[PDB]
Amino acid sequence: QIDSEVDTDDLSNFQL
Amino acid sequence: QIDSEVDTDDLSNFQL
Amino acid sequence: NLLVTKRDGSTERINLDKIHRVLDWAAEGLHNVSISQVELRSHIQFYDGIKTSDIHETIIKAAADLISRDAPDYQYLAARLAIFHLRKKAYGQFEPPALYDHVVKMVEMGKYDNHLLEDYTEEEFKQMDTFIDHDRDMTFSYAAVKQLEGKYLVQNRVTGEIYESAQFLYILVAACLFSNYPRETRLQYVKRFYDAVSTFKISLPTPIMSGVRTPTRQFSSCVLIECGDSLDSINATSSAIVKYVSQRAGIGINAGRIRALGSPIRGGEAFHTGCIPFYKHFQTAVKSCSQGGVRGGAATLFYPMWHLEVESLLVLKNNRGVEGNRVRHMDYGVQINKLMYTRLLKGEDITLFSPSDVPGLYDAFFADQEEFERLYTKYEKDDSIRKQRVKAVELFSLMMQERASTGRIYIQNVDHCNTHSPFDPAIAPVRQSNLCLEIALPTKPLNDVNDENGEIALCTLSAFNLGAINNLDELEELAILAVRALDALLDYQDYPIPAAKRGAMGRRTLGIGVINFAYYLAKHGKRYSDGSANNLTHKTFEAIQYYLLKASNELAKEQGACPWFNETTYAKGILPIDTYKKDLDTIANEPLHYDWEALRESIKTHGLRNSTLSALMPSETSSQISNATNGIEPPRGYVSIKASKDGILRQVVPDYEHLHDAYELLWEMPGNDGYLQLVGIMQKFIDQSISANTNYDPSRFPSGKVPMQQLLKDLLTAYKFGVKTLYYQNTRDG
Amino acid sequence: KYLVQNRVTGEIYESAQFLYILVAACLFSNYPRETRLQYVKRFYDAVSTFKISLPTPIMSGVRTPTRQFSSCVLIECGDSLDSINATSSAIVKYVSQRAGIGINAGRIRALGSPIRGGEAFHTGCIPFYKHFQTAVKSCSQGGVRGGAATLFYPMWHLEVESLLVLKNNRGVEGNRVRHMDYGVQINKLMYTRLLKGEDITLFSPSDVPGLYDAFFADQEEFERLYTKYEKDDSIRKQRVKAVELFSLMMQERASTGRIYIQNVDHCNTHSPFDPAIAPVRQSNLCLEIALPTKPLNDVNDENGEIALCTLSAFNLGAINNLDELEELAILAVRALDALLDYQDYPIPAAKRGAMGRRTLGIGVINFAYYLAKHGKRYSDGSANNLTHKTFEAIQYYLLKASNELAKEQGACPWFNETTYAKGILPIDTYKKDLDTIANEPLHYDWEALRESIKTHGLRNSTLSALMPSETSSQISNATNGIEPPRGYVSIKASKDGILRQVVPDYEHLHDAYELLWEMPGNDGYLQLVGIMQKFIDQSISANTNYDPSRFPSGKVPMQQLLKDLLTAYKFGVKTLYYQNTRDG
Amino acid sequence: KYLVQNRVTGEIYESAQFLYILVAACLFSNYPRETRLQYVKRFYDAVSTFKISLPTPIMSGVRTPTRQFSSCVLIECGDSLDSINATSSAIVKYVSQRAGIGINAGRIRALGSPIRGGEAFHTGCIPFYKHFQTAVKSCSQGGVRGGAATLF
Repeated sequence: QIDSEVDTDDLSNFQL
Repeated sequence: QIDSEVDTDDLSNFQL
Repeated sequence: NLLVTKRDGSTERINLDKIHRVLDWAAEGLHNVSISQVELRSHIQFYDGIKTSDIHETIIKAAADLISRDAPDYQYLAARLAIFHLRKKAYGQFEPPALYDHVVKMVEMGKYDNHLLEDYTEEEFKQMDTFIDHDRDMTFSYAAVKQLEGKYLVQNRVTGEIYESAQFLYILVAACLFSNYPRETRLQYVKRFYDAVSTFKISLPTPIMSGVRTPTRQFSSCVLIECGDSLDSINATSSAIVKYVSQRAGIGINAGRIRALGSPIRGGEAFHTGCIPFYKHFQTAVKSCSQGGVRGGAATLFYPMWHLEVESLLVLKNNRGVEGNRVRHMDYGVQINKLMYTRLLKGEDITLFSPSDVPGLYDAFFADQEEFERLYTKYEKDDSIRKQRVKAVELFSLMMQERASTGRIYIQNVDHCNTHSPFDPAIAPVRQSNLCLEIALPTKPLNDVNDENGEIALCTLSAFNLGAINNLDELEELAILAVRALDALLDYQDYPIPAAKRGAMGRRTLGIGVINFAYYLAKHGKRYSDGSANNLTHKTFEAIQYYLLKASNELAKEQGACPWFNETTYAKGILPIDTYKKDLDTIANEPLHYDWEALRESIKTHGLRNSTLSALMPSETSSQISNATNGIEPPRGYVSIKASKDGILRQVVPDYEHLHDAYELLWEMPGNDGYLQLVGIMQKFIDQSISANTNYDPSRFPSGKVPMQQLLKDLLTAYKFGVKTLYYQNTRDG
Repeated sequence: KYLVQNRVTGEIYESAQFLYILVAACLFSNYPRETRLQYVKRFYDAVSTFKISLPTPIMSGVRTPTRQFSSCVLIECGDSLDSINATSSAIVKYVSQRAGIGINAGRIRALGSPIRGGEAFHTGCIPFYKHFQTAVKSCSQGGVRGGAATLFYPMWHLEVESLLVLKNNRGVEGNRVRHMDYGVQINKLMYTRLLKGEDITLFSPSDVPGLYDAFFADQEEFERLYTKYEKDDSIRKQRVKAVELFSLMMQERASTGRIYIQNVDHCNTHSPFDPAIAPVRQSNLCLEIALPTKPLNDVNDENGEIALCTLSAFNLGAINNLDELEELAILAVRALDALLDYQDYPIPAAKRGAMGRRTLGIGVINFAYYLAKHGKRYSDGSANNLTHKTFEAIQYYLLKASNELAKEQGACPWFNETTYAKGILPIDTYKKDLDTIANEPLHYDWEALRESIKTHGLRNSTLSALMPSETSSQISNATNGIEPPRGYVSIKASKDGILRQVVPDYEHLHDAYELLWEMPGNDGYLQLVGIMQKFIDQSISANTNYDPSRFPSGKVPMQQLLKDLLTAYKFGVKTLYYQNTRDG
Repeated sequence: KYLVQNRVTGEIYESAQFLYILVAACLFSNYPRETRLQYVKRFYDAVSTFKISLPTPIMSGVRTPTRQFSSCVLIECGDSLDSINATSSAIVKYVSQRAGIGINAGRIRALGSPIRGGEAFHTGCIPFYKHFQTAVKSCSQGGVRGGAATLF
């Protein structure tokens, strides 16, 4: 199951 | 271990 | 010596030579199978007085027990022995009777509908019988036959007798579905369809294959019901669920409109107490016809991500809460659009509203994104409106952690379901899905079970067997056949609820998909995980949608567009090739090979018989019959296992012998990216949605724990490639 | 455990060849000087080259100052406190000499039976069963470690439902007797009720005159009395569904591996004993011994009969051809017969049984290896004829040896109680269904033998019994008794490290072996057991095996558990011992 | 537990003064006629006016066809299997008549004591103590309910 570690820095680059 | 499902139909054919 | 109890009660000496001859017959054409090996295993179990049917089960199981990757032709040896047995069980001999004599007998016993004899003459049955090739029974695999015997063939539940064989099933399904065709074309269509199904090119759902030809008219396997924010609609919804689950249909329930816990006294109609007590009520409704109260009856319930109660809803199937905080035997679909995702990426907040406090927000969520954004930001201002704030990272994580831990919290991208859709979102928005997340169709709430103004979506399913077709141009005939067969069934079947009949007669919606994709990729030397299949998939699914649309087009010329064709984007000359997620251009460069503009005009002029045509569903049973890999899914392994009261059923993936290396097993995929791109490429052409899975092997991740970072990145990758829905999350056990 | 040594100091005082020569020397020590040292040499040769195996008590003890060599006893309990006490006392005496015990306790009247005046049988079987268990464990350090017994009762005993679950894990403590195994006694009629889906009527043996006796001795009579008593409503009775009763038994058998079965008709219709004089009404610890017993009314009651058995085995792997069995039979039978006079008897009833019937139980070891080197297997029927050939030769030559010995020294006192005395042979009385699964002809002159037995008698009332072997067969590096090897290498823990033993001639036979778990099912094995039982005087320690991973959802179906049970019966299998369920 | 009655049907057949007079009558029944009925009267008086009490086995049994009245026995065990067996047997016999038992078992030699040849006293007292306990409980429904002993 899960590791609830999340970085916003990484996500914010993504183009929807 | 066990599954206690038994059919008589099948057994009744057997010759002792 | 050794004696044998005959079929009657009579006893005669054993004929070991007869047994050998059946086995030799069954083994003809096969490889790496030992007849004498089967004899050794079965004969040692024989006892003086053994009845004849028990000698049969013994040799069948003996052959079955040697099914393996190294000797996969034991699937066929066992199959044929089982077939032979079933002939004897049904006809008292191996040779089936003449078709006419068989149908006459079955009508007598009340096992076939008498309209078959009404609609066709003896001459015509004689003719149909010349279409039949009973040797096609020889092509089933053992697991296939066990499914025929288990759930397709007409039989007695009580006594255990089987009354038909597979080719009668097939010919008579054709016969029934095409029974109103003009005599000029009728038996042509019957022959062609019988050929298509009996040679495994087209697959049909279990309710159809078990039921069409029998006295029933219940064939509807999944329904879609939308609940309005009122006790009357809640009651209606519940009643409609009860009616449908009693016919063993899967249910998609939209319940996102039910106002949240703590909302103003509407006078009488008590919505103070919130969603969950009503959710429990739909669950008992869904389980109203299930023995345990768990075993059978299945539903997926839908709501928006921004519902005021969402934090409570996301954890409804979590193991330990108080009993009144859980509704565990239903799955959920969380509905998301672009703005919600944007909040996540930007590390911002999501504002939670009760749908009853935000005029127009609900409608906009599905129909109009700019309008949604306007109303959403407007209402986040207004402090007179009851609201609640959560961190998007926190909200998404809660959802993703519940998804992972149960595998059964699902996702619907509601913008994608309406920006890329056969429906005008301002007239007929798609605001939910079904049990398995591949059906995308318009619904309307009921205010009473019999409310003529409600709309329930049903779907009518089939699949092309991509492994059974030599080239993509075969899809033209198969599309004609599939679309016409399904369209006839819509008129043929009954509707337990006026709202369901409205949806079906109005939009005549079909959901035709595929099986054997993995095998198809393997034999073209492609894989799921590396992008090597992208172009072939584009090529394949263009051909599917083109020909489906072409078939439905011709049928509209012949018989008329569906009543509500004017509510489709097709009516306005808009095609799937016009509205797809543009990011798809970056991951495939296959050109369109068909004349879509010729088609565009022909659709604008003549319409479509069917408002939707395509939907990629899972298949378990349909694909075991064909010995096909399930839907679009990669095989978990080379041999699958099923328990049964008759022993372990094994099935080897098709052409394991020559393709073992060409296959890419589910757990061999380094990650989900390649698969999700294939799903996206598929979604370019498909009218509805796809039962898309996500998979994670903990042992590929440091400390065996799946990172949320990755769970979210696959979620976003799905969205970027315009994936409408995500179904099961598989986490490997091991 | 063989070599003479000091338990305390750890010194070993002898080596294997002195052990062997001196066992021979002791056993043949009363032979006339003309033949004595011949017999000594021949026997020494047979044992030192592994052709004949002997039990641990004999190999460790014969030549030492002891006279206790009895490794298993059979005691029958009567329905009275005196016999219960006697039984208990006899158990204590025997377990103190580390003998295994078979207790027949099926005659103890059921819970709730009339006040016999004083002798309190109101409270039933279980409190007495517990008493035999403490008796059995009376000489064991933990109260578990050492001392072993199997207790027997009929399937139709009024208390049977309570008895079947005596070793089940969680009941109240007074509802369990966990450190003894049980043998459930069944006959044809009981099975018929199962097949016909009918009822079994449960009676206390004390309420049904003649029913108990008939169960073992006379089936038509049993049926008459049984159906008669099912009528009579004056008799206390209870009804159970045969499917329910059998399932309860089979589920307990499976879950513990240690609820056993005795087909009491087979034990008497196919037997060296006249069931009207000397019925076989029980078995022993390991279910291979089938011998007459009589209750005691006191430990020293001269009129009781306790059966002991006197064991050995032929090593089928050590013999080049079956005609070697003639000499080996002479040697084995004579060695064992001498020991009967040589050893002591702690209980008058045990001495009576031994001197009266002089019963021997000679079996085999290394069967699996023997099959392997003949290129046969257990599971496919490929061994049926070879087994017929093999076990004919064993019984023939054993009978021949015991015959010669009767000429030389006299038939046993109670020979007149054997079916052999009436000229009846094992080849006359076997289960006929056996004809359908083997067609090997008899190769020996059984009619010549028949006359010679009628004229001169047998020194020994029984000769053959197929026992398990653990220790005997490790010495010879032989596969155990008639059993297929669980694997190619066996492991034992010891204070000296891991002991490994590779199956004989693994090098050349690895493929020829059929390992226990390679058998698709029990059918082939059970047919071999049946073919064996055609010739064997007593019974066989027959196992049934199940690998859960061969069955859907890893659960063994009761359907199959019962079908193997019935297959056993059809092929005339007298008893079934352990049920092995694979762990994994 | 005193008055003569039917266990099964539930009927009571006597009353207390017949119980009392007949216990006297039975116990003094061999007295010379000169003194007999004097003793009977005096004893009947003593028990019926509660001056003397008698145990349950006596009061329920004396006058009935039984001759079992022994309510507690004392048995000593020697250091041998024969005596252990005898002891056990005597316990069984007595607990079947619902007598309480005092067992002296202090002579049984201890765990680890030399091989006496055959008679196996290596394993010690406890396995034998368990055997006396099953003996004591040999006539008890549960295997606990009834049958009582103190071991010394």
